[PDB]
Amino acid sequence: KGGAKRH
Amino acid sequence: MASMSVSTASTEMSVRKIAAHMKSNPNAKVIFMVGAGISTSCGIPDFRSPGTGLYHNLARLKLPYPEAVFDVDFFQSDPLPFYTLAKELYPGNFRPSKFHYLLKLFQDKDVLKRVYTQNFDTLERQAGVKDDLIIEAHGSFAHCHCIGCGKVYPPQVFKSKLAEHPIKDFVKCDVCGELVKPAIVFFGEDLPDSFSETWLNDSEWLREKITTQQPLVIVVGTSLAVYPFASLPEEIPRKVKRVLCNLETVGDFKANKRPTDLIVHQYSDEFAEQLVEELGWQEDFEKILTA
Ligand SMILES: NC(=O)c1ccc[n+]([C@@H]2CC(COP(=O)(O)OP(=O)(O)OC[C@H]3O[C@@H](n4cnc5c(N)ncnc54)[C@H](O)[C@@H]3O)[C@@H](O)[C@H]2O)c1
Ligand SMILES: [Zn+2]
Repeated sequence: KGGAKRH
Repeated sequence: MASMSVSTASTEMSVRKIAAHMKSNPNAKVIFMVGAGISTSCGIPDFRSPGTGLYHNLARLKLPYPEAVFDVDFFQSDPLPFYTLAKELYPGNFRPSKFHYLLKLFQDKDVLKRVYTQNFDTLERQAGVKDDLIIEAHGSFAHCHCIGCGKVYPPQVFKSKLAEHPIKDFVKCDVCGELVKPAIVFFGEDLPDSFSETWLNDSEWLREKITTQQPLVIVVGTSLAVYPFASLPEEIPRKVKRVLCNLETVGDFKANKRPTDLIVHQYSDEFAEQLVEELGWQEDFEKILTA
């Protein structure tokens, strides 16, 4: 999926 | 709605390369990947900027730092900073930019494959972009759910709270008791499943067009610093032309630049006006503007 919303 | 060029340099010639690629491939379509840059001309206050009324109301409320307002553990401890942000940002309080209306023109000409957006304005939709062509990668206010059981709630129940003086007595779920929030993707949550699923179909579409006509992906008004969105431009096929319309060179276009990459340093609204002129679509644009 790409992972969680982050910097 | 009036714009000007960012500097003395003209970008009309770069922009003319873009129009030249669409005149050569006339049933080809474009994928756009956009962020907060495209909504700046609409007057949407940035919650990170001192100097906005929002920033100072959030600081008064003890928000420790701006992005805590999008942090699930903070919201659970204290939902008021989030509710105050919502009251100021809620759709319907701004109008779409000339860039937003460019997307709707590209749809009317059937040259829009999809827009991927990091913004939770929904100005693409308000401007009349179809549901099937939009991916709101960070969610929106248009759905709401219990953070504890997932029970569904109409968006109007959260809305009605924001019209109260002062804001108190936050929405709570009638099955589990936890807070109900908008379907905005907060830091630390996953994106909606349609994000990955549609990029999967569109990645496959991009590869298959290079072996037949040729597609274009244009990234606009984003710093490409928030993941996983910002992994997209690196995943564009090697042989699919990439354009960046951004005040600065960022992301994969500064790290790992490609011979066919086209960089246009220009305000998104000015980009829109130059493109529409270099396309010949002045007339249908003008008419969309005055409705
Ligand atoms: N409308 C909104 O939903 C909204 C508003 C304010 C902040 N955000 C945050 C923004 C965000 C995603 O980062 P992102 O999109 O990359 O924001 P960003 O604020 O980090 O970067 C925007 C980028 O666009 C550039 N820019 C600013 N104005 C213009 C213009 N007129 N024309 C062309 N380029 C311009 C600028 O150089 C900058 O790199 C999230 O974490 C949000 O929380 C969203
Ligand atoms: Zn519940």
